[PDB]
Amino acid sequence: PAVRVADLLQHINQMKTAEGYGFKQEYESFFEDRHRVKLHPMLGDPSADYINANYIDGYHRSNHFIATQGPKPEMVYDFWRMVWQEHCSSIVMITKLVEVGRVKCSRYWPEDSDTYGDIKIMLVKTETLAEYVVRTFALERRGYSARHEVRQFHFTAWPEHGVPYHATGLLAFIRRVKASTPPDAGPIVIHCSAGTGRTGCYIVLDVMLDMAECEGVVDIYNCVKTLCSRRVNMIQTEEQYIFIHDAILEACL
Ligand SMILES: [Cl-]
Ligand SMILES: [Cl-]
Repeated sequence: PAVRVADLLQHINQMKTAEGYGFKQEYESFFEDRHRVKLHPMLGDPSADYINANYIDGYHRSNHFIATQGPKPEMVYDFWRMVWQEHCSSIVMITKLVEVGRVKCSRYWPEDSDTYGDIKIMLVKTETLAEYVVRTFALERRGYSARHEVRQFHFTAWPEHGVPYHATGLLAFIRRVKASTPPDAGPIVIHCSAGTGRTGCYIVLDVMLDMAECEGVVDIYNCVKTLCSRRVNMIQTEEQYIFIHDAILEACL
């Protein structure tokens, strides 16, 4: 059952009583391909695999996100080919390339320009802020007459160990991506690193922010439950589950 925005602080405090039992029980309850993004296969190896990406519904439209991993080098062409096919104009990346000295994602975009398969990609602008970067790319594809423009919103401030201490920076980032992504747009391609749960947190916040604005209620439990069925994009810790509540609370002031 959904929680009225007016009752959300009460709800959170009740879920925190008895040493946080309510959050623990609800998070653990989540634990015990139709929505795959289709790409036409290309002349190559008949045995070649295809990029794994899944559609996720948003509050206002179906297939609002494509959730995927940061592409391995052998999947970088299929990644940009999917961006092209889907007319994606916003990518969300929620990891540094390197965190605590460990490679979390390989750079899949040019510093200047490069060609991947039949797609030429040029970096046309970088906007660097304290907690995120906006990179603007132009794509050209052999046989096609016009550029396709893509913005990558790269959040750099997520702690390696846990959730952000305050939600304020992430909420500003989400607000920026929403304001930059037309209703005209294709799906938002979103990735982090394998098994961090950050993509799932972002998606739930994106959807619940819209639901709070439009209905004055939030239904985080059923949103996350739906997210289990759709992908390996699953909230990885009880702390993340609580943080989703703390972040929506802040956005509702
Ligand atoms: Cl294609
Ligand atoms: Cl980085």
